[PDB]
This record gives sequence, structure tokens and C-alpha cells, in this order.
Amino acid sequence: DIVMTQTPLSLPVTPGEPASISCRSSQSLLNSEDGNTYLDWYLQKPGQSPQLLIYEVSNRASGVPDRFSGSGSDTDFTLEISRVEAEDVGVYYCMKALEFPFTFGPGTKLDIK
Amino acid sequence: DVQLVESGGGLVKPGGSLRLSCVASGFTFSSYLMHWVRQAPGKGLEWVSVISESGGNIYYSDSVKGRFTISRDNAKNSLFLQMNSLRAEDTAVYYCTRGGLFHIDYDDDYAYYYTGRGLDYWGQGVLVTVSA
Amino acid sequence: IHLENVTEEFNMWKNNMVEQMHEDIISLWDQSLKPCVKLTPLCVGLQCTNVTNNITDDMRGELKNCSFNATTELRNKRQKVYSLFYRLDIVPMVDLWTNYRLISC
Amino acid sequence: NITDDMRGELKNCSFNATTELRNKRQKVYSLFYRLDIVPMVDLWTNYRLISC
Amino acid sequence: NITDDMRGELKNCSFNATTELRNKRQKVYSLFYRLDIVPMVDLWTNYRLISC
Ligand SMILES: *[C@@H]1O[C@H](CO)[C@@H](O[C@@H]2O[C@H](CO)[C@@H](O[C@@H]3O[C@H](CO)[C@@H](O)[C@H](O[C@H]4O[C@H](CO)[C@@H](O)[C@H](O)[C@@H]4O[C@H]4O[C@H](CO)[C@@H](O)[C@H](O)[C@@H]4O)[C@@H]3O)[C@H](O)[C@H]2NC(C)=O)[C@H](O)[C@H]1NC(C)=O
Ligand SMILES: *[C@@H]1O[C@H](CO)[C@@H](O[C@@H]2O[C@H](CO)[C@@H](O[C@@H]3O[C@H](CO)[C@@H](O)[C@H](O)[C@@H]3O)[C@H](O)[C@H]2NC(C)=O)[C@H](O)[C@H]1NC(C)=O
Ligand SMILES: *[C@@H]1O[C@H](CO)[C@@H](O[C@@H]2O[C@H](CO)[C@@H](O)[C@H](O)[C@H]2NC(C)=O)[C@H](O)[C@H]1NC(C)=O
Ligand SMILES: *[C@@H]1O[C@H](CO)[C@@H](O[C@@H]2O[C@H](CO)[C@@H](O)[C@H](O)[C@H]2NC(C)=O)[C@H](O)[C@H]1NC(C)=O
Ligand SMILES: *[C@@H]1O[C@H](CO)[C@@H](O)[C@H](O)[C@H]1NC(C)=O
Ligand SMILES: *[C@@H]1O[C@H](CO)[C@@H](O)[C@H](O)[C@H]1NC(C)=O
Ligand SMILES: *[C@@H]1O[C@H](CO)[C@@H](O)[C@H](O)[C@H]1NC(C)=O
Repeated sequence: DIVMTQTPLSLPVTPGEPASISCRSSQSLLNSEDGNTYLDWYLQKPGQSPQLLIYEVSNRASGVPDRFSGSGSDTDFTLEISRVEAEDVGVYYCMKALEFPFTFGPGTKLDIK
Repeated sequence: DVQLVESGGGLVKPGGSLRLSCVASGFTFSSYLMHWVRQAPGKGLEWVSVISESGGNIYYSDSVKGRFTISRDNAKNSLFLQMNSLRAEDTAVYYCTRGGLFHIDYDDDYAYYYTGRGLDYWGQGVLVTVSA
Repeated sequence: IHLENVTEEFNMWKNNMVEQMHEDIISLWDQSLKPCVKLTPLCVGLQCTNVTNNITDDMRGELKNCSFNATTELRNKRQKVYSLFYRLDIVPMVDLWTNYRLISC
Repeated sequence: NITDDMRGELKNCSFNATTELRNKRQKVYSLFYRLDIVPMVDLWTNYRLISC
Repeated sequence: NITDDMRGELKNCSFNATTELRNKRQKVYSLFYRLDIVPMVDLWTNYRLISC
């Protein structure tokens, strides 16, 4: 009953410049038990398994460069990168994490112009 | 040094069965939730199923109910996924991942604690092909 | 005893017998329920699904098949219990491996 | 040193007792009479108090 | 910002409180007066309440 969609399916960016990937939920992802919103961001580099970038709306995963920062409302989320290098491009996925039946959005392709 | 290595993939004919095995190391296996996620060629990531640390609580995505069974063996530090009645739509690279940290506080009346970290570490990936 | 030729003014809305009956019924109700089993150990999350029996058009979602880990005779043991609860008695909750909890907890 | 008529009458039973703090337990042992406990089947324990 | 007269009088105490559900715990912080706090050695915790 909850699905994820991402508008910027193709977002080329000039290397070294900021970019952001938006994501929208069909339903609120806020957990009323503790006030936290559960949404993960993942990046799958070509030829590699996906890695975790952001857990929860804004908590950065260990090992992830500080340039990656999540933000958002109960349904409207954005992942911002202050500068995108070749090491930071590939396919991004928005994964909901409120209800146990986890799902992924269609994903977006981040690339270098 | 968290490692997750899948094996047991290959080509299976439609209607057959195949069991994948993910071997974990670098952490206590019995303390974390385990997830399977699949990616069909040309498609994005699709969540498949999760098994609790004890194996007592299992939940599958609607798209994979019945056909897929998830199991684990904590003594052997391994996770298994048994696939039955495979369809052409089931061709995908399957990945095992570690979930959050679940702890039973024995002293505190067997209380439950859980810390989420998303899907944390991901494995190498094993390809399952369903075709004939 | 009938009182011939006695006219008495009544007012049923100023009758203190109503207030006494009310307090006596509430007091007896509380006295009856006080020495009984408390269900505080059952204020846990429930894993609830649709009832698998034949459901008529007016019963869809009214009754759910819920399961939970309840305490037992011994403090260090747990048991998995299945029961049917009415939708009115449970409310949605977000948790790990549960869907609902009892409305009054 | 147990006499002939006391063999199995008294048992040395250990258990995880609670403490004055909710989140801590104390491993204790005590001597119980056979009439106070009954057999139980478990992974780590084998008796329970007769009235529980 | 604590003046010299209040040094050591208040402490910021973290603990795992119970919550609405029997098997859940709520991590909370509170400020307690020093007179209500008694030292304990433990391994993780530092103090307990004086009346427990
Ligand atoms: C609510 O309470 C109930 C009651 O306490 C809980 O139910 C208990 O659940 C656990 C987990 O399911 C269960 O433990 C298993 O009991 C089996 C009894 O035969 C054991 O055989 C089993 O061992 C297997 O799994 C272990 C998992 O690591 C392995 O270490 C072990 O080697 C065994 O592996 C075999 O099985 C697996 C299956 O996945 C397979 O892959 C392997 O190849 C191999 O064949 C566990 O010890 C308890 O017995 C249940 N208790 C009772 C009384 O039945 C319930 O979980 C609680 N619910 C919640 C939400 O907390
Ligand atoms: C009081 O509670 C504690 C904690 O639950 C109990 O500790 C348990 O003790 C048993 C003793 O046999 C342990 O079993 C042993 O475990 C090791 C693990 O490596 C294994 O190699 C041995 O073969 C054996 O199985 C058990 O693990 C341990 N439990 C925990 C959770 O640590 C204790 O026994 C309880 N006391 C009583 C009197 O019930
Ligand atoms: C509620 O759910 C439980 C769990 O699925 C059902 O109990 C099981 O029912 C099957 C038959 O459908 C039995 O083979 C199992 O042995 C039962 N398990 C237990 C633990 O009791 C229960 O029947 C369901 N009830 C309703 C009304 O749908
Ligand atoms: C409150 O509870 C938490 C969770 O049980 C305790 O933090 C854990 O402490 C253990 C100590 O061995 C660590 O291994 C865990 O990693 C900690 N949890 C997390 C999520 O990091 C905490 O210490 C408890 N505090 C009190 C005061 O009781
Ligand atoms: C349960 O019944 C309700 C009735 O409205 C329905 O919406 C829901 O999808 C059903 N769920 C399942 C799992 O059958
Ligand atoms: C304890 O004493 C009883 C006395 O009948 C005996 O049967 C039993 O084997 C003894 N057990 C042990 C462990 O010494
Ligand atoms: C905390 O307060 C105590 C009061 O005795 C003092 O000794 C200690 O140095 C203080 N610690 C810090 C870090 O300010």
C-alpha cells in the first residue's frame, strides 16, 4: 500500500558541483512511537553490489563522505551532495523503512556530464 | 571487517528449485537481522524477505510469498534461501544483507532492544537464472 | 400502606436516591473487578492478519487473527498465543514484527 | 553427609533471582525440600516451585 | 552555566525507563539533585537512586 517514486530519473551533473536527488512517498514515513522518520538511501555503482549511504532521513552511515546529506518532511525527501565526483555517481535508490514490508523506489541514475 | 559471501547460484529451469547460501563473518551472526534483496537484469533493487535472529519471525514481500522460504543457522554463521516454483520473472542477482542490531536483555526481564542501520553491509551477490 | 388524602410533591430530578444508586453501582462494580487478573503483561505488540474463515460482507476487517508473545506461569518463559480480537479492541502500531496493540494500553 | 532416610529429601537448587534493580539479576542457590519443588523439563533448569 | 555554589549539585542522568509495552524500553535523560543520587560501582552505570 506504500510505494516510492523519484522524479529526477536522469540527473547528469558537472563533476565537482552540487546536485540533489528528490524522493516522494505515497504515505507518511513518520513513526509516531518515537517521532523518527525511517528512510534509507543506497548507491549501486556499476558492477558492484549497492552500498548504504544514508540511514533514517538524515543519519550518515559510517564510511560515507560528509558531502552526502539527507533531509526531508514526512513524505518529501531529498539527498543532497555538495560536490559530485566520479566516485559518487551510479544508480541511487530510495528505500522506505517505516513499516516492516520494505520496498525500493524506481531509482535514479546520477552521472557526470 | 564485515564480510558476506553468497553461493549456490546458476541456471535452473522454470518450475524447479534452488537454494542459495550466504556465509557471514566479522560479526556475531545471531545478533543481527538478515535480509535478502534481488535485482532483476535491467531493473532496480527489489526487497525479497527478512528473517529474525532467532528464526522465529519471518516476513516475505508479497511478490515472493510461497515461492521463497528463508532460513538461517546461527551456529554455522550462515543464511539460506530456498526457492521453489521459480518463474522467468525471478531471474536476478540476489544479495544478502545485515540488518539492525537486535538484543534481548536477559537481566532486564528479557526486554527487547533494537538499533536500526538500514541494510548496513551488503554481500558480493549471486546470480540465479530461470530459463529454458 | 396507602395514605388516603395525602398529597406529596415529588421531583424525580432532585431525588437523592438516584445519586446513591449511581454511587452504589459504581462502587460494587469496582469492588467486583478489583480482586481480578490484571492484563498488563499483555500490553505488547500484536501481529494481526485477516481471519481466514468465511467472512460475510459486513464483517470484512471487523475481526482479526492476532498473535503475541505472552508470559507464562514462570517469569523466565514466554509462549506464543493466537487469539481473535475485534478491530475495536486494537489500534495500529508500527514496530518490528507487529501490527497492532490493545487500544487501552 | 546425608543419612539413609534423607537421600533425595533435600536438594541444592540454583536460580537467577531478581535484585533491587530491575535490570540486574543475581545468581543464587538455596536448599529446598523435595516437597517444595516439582520436576520440570527445560534447557538449563529442571525444577520449579510447587505452587507457581 | 553553573555557578561555583552549585558545582556537583545537579547531574544529567541517563537511564533505560520502562514504557507502555512490557518488552520495550525507553532511553531517557533527566536532571537529578545530588542528594537523590547514591554512587554504585557497576560496569556501565555510575549511580542509583537513594531509596531503591
Ligand atoms: C515467542 O516465544 C516462543 C516460545 O519461546 C518462541 O519460539 C521459539 O523460537 C525459536 C526460534 O524459532 C525456537 O528455537 C529453535 O527451536 C528448534 C526446536 O527444534 C531448534 O531445532 C532450532 O535450532 C535450529 O535453528 C537454530 C537457529 O540458529 C540453529 O542454531 C540450529 O542449529 C538449528 O538449525 C536447524 O534449523 C534451521 C531452521 O532455520 C535450519 O536452517 C538448519 O539447517 C537446521 O536444520 C532453534 O533452537 C524455539 O524452540 C521456540 N520455542 C519453542 C518453545 O518452541 C518465539 O520465537 C517467541 N517470539 C518472539 C517474537 O520473541
Ligand atoms: C542463569 O541465567 C544465565 C543466563 O541466562 C544462565 O547461563 C547459561 O548457563 C549455561 C550453563 O550450561 C550456558 O550453557 C553453556 O553455554 C556455552 C556457550 O558457549 C556452551 O558452550 C555450553 O556447552 C553450554 O551450553 C548458557 O549459555 C548460559 N546462558 C547464557 C544466556 O549465557 C544460567 O545457567 C542460569 N542459571 C540457572 C540456575 O538457571
Ligand atoms: C490464525 O492464525 C493461526 C496461525 O496461522 C492459525 O493456526 C494455524 O492454523 C493452521 C490451519 O490453517 C494449523 O495447521 C496450524 O497448526 C495452526 N497453528 C497454530 C499455532 O494454532 C489459526 O487457525 C488462524 N485462525 C483463523 C480463524 O484464521
Ligand atoms: C540502556 O540500554 C542500552 C541498550 O541496552 C545500553 O547500551 C548498550 O550497552 C551495551 C553494554 O554492553 C553495549 O554493548 C551496546 O552496544 C549498547 N547499545 C547500543 C545501542 O549501542 C545502555 O548502556 C543502557 N544504559 C543504562 C544506564 O542502563
Ligand atoms: C483484510 O480485509 C480488508 C477488508 O477491508 C482488506 O482491505 C485487506 O486487504 C485484507 N487483507 C488481507 C491480507 O487479506
Ligand atoms: C541423588 O540422590 C538420589 C537418591 O535416591 C539418587 O537416586 C540420585 O541418583 C542422586 N543423584 C546424584 C546426581 O547424585
Ligand atoms: C563533575 O562534578 C564533580 C563534583 O565533585 C567534579 O569533581 C568533577 O570534576 C566534575 N566533572 C566535570 C567533567 O566537570
